[PDB]
Amino acid sequence: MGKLTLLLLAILVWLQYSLWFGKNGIHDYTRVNDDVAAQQATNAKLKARNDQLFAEIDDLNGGQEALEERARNELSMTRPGETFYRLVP
Amino acid sequence: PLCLFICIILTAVTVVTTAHHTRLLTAQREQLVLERDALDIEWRNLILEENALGDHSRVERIATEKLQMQHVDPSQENIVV
Amino acid sequence: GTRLAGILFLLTVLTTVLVSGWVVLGWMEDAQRLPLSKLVLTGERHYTRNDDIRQSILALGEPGTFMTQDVNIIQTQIEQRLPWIKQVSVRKQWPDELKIHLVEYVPIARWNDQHMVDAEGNTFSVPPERTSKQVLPMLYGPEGSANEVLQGYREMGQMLAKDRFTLKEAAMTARRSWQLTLNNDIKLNLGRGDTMKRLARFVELYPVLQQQAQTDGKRISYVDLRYDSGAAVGWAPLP
Repeated sequence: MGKLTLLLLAILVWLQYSLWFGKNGIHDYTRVNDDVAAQQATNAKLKARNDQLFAEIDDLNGGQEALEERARNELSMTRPGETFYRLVP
Repeated sequence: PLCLFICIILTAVTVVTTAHHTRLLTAQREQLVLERDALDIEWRNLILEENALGDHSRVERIATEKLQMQHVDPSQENIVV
Repeated sequence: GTRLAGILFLLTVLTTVLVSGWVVLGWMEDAQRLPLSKLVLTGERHYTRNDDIRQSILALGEPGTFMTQDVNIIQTQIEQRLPWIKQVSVRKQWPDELKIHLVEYVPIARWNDQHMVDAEGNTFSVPPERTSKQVLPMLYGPEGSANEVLQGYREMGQMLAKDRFTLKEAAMTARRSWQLTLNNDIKLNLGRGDTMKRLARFVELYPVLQQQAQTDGKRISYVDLRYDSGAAVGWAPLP
């Protein structure tokens, strides 16, 4: 009820204080975990963007379909026998 | 009483648990900034490899080998919205 | 007289719960050491046959008995043996009865003509004998893109179905180029560009196409829309 119960309490609260506000503590966990969360989320979009361009490059050499889309979308070239139509507003 | 001595060891093993996962997360966050930097360098190099392959003088050279022909205005049907 | 009969009454009520407890304790030892052989399948089952669950359980070996058979090992074996099981939960009870709850995958389309996709993008496989009765759109794409192609199908389909078109197949490349297959084998060769804007161009240009198609007596083979405000049309003869 005395210092046998008060000294055991002042150490627990210094332990609770060092748990929340402390090196590698709870607040350090929450802050770092939020960073790791947003990082891999952003890196996921970046890797998706790079893998898509890698596929375009992998098809521009040793492949024709990605080259043929550029041959039509950017140079308006059509294959022989294809009736070309055009839309105007 | 000494029942708080139980609560001390409970919070002690809580601290070492948090300090381990945080130390494990900071090592992962440092790995992600290296991955982001490695992704951008790969992204920049890929764009430069696209300009070389997506060159119109190169595209027209291989598309004509694919038996294609430039857009001919007479053989062009027009439709109005 | 009272305590004399009370003690005798005490022993009688005592003796009768002992021997009766000796009976029910024997009624359980001869029951808790029998391999359970009653199973009940709760849940709406459309692909799982009753023999499917049976042969997949006894594939582990001897059935075991109560208090010696693990739940997490049975529900796991079901998930690998039957790839069309979304949720499984096996339960036991004091007698020889095995409650097994099943939740199946509802296919919305086919995935690379081998597996299938549900409405939430989950991928799964089913033997072809049990789904040949279903007409399903055939989706293609890279390995992990199961849900991404499904978003494209529901968006491009509702635009085509709005003008009474049936999107039979929808394929996406790893570079995110699109090839659509409609009814009667007409191919829409979209590209990495504005697929939503190029598809709306086709439903507006279509009535002009079939006119010259029947004028020259030709069937539409493909329609390449890898342009801007334009489209190249291929032709083919009819049988």
